[PDB]
Amino acid sequence: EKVEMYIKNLQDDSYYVRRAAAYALGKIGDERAVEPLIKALKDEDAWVRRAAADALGQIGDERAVEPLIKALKDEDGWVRQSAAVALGQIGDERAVEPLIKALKDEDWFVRIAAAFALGEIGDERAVEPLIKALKDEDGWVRQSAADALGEIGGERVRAAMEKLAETGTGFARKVAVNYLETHEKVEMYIKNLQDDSMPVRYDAADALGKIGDERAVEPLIKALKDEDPNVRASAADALGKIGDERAVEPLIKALKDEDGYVRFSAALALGKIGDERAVEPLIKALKDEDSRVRWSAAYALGQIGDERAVEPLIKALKDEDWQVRKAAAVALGKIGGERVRAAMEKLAETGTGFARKVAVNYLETHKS
Ligand code: NA
Repeated sequence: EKVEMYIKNLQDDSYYVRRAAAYALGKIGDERAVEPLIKALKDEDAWVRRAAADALGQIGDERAVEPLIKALKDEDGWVRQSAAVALGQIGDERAVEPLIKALKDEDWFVRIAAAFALGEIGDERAVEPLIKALKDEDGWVRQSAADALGEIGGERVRAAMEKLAETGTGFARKVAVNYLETHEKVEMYIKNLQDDSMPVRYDAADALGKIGDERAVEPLIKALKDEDPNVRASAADALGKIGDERAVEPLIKALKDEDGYVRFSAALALGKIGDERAVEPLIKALKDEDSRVRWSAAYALGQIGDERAVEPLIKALKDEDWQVRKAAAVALGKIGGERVRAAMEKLAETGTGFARKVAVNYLETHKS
């Protein structure tokens, strides 16, 4: 209930309250705040855009990716840097080619952020550009590419480190020689899913989801029954990104978890998967104790597009929570059947307040 003031305060005329919203959404915000924070990225204030990138990466939702890739071409250097670090933290491979370009950014601190990003994604296409980055004019940029080659650490790395220790000059040489003096991936993380330490399990689920390999499905389904709810919810998100339809049934079981964040993550995942069998259980999740879960239920039913949620969403237009209503209105928009039209005209004439207001609007939008 702190979140919704900030979400609304994201479109406020004042540029001082936009900043405090974005700032706070960086600390508190969750998946509900990405579509708004994605819009915040188009602001006039560079502080609002920056803080919005900062938060999108902290939230870590894949929808922020094509937007943050455009924010990499922002006029403000510190907004470019935020966009780079955020793509870093989301771990989506589509950022790699444009993060490589940012590796030659006019500003030193942007190059550092691009190097770090490329390190954290661990895609191998960055190894050569990263190796070329060791000869950058700025020592700190060179140092950041060193650390990013370390993070990736493939055989492509060791290959380039050998060639450099054999042949290179200056810092690049120093780095390669030290590399030698001190010294596939999916399978390591699947094993880490079964680790005793909780952070190792969590990070494993995080990792497998970003990687997106279908190997990880059956082990992540198992992590849905994890001791710890943070791990439980990470494995659900990861299953959502992977998109493998084998998680559908065990995800429907996560819709009845003790933890609200696991339930929330399970529903968002089922909408991404888009399988019809989530419709019934998601409909029953629009009546949840938790206003986040009720939101995710509407959103996912939006993604799925099945007409059996029309009236449960109409009902959801009168939810106590503001943005659950907003989500249900969006969802009826996506579905958009001949059914939805007829429901909306009834609601135009007989509705009250918010539900009436969006029933009127829907009808205005769908005319030509
Ligand atoms: Na900022």
